[PDB]
Amino acid sequence: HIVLWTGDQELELQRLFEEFRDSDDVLGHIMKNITAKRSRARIVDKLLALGLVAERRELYKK
Repeated sequence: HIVLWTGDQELELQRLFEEFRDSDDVLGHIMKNITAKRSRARIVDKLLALGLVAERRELYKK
């Protein structure tokens, strides 16, 4: 794996998150669509660090 994000990798993460956030497996759809190898837990932490979600439970809303 890698653990840092280039500017373009961050923008890609955001586009995929925006698309898949209402699915039942947002992280799975993100991971299927990025080329870099990354762990699920690190991607979750990056979504939090960017403020795309404010806390973990927002990744799976009712």
